[PDB]
Amino acid sequence: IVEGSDAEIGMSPWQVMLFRKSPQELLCGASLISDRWVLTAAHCLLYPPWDKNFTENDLLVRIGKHSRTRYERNIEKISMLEKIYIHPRYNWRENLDRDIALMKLKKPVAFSDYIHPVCLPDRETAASLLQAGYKGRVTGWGNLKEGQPSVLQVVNLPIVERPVCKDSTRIRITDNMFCAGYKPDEGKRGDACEGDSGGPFVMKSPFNNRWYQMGIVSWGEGCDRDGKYGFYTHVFRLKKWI
Amino acid sequence: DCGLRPLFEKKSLEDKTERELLE
Amino acid sequence: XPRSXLKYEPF
Repeated sequence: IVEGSDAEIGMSPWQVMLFRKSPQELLCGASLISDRWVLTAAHCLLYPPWDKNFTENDLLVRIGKHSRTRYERNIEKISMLEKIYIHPRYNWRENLDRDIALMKLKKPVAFSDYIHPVCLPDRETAASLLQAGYKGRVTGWGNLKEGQPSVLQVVNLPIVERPVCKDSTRIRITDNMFCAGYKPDEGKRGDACEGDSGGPFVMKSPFNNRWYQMGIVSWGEGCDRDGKYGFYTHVFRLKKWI
Repeated sequence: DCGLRPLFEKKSLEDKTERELLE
Repeated sequence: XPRSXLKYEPF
């Protein structure tokens, strides 16, 4: 992640890697919203314009994930999908709207100190927080600058005034997409970059001091420019579909 | 049990940056 | 959209 710091053992038992078999590689990131379910970015799985499309077959998934390279032996978990679920009003054509998808693990993952779920909002929770200025941590082993960490990368970002988020871009945004990251003036940087994608936007609830997945890494044209913020997915509006 | 980090919350740790989250 | 911009693949 642009302008970030290295993660800690246990600090996000909810992160999984989107690692195809061959070119045996890492394509994205995901979250454990179950004992046997996983959700993530949409494009991250079906992007025509840059010919892509996968299947359970294609890829295999991985958990317990501190090191980005290694073989997390007896602390790392892994299984391959049993079926992918894209979301029917997806706009890879338009702006990468309802950038979401879920993957029913062919097999169930039993938890531990490294693999532990996340919960999803309620208009309530999704209301206290989802507010200008209130920050969120976004993780992943993406692109250190606009080369790749050896370990996990954690940033913190404040929401942004819905308007200001509009004239950051030039792409037409929907009440479904939410934009994070500090300002030009603010004097401080951060951003989740290449491969940060499909990553969680976990926010902490002061009420029940629970960890609440507020978003999903969708886009941004860049990697920490004095003038734009990244854009993520409303884990919520879409809380219906999920 | 979800949202409950077994190496922090689950038994009182608070990660180096969480508290920056808090304000 | 994803990677990227400022409709070309990676890099």
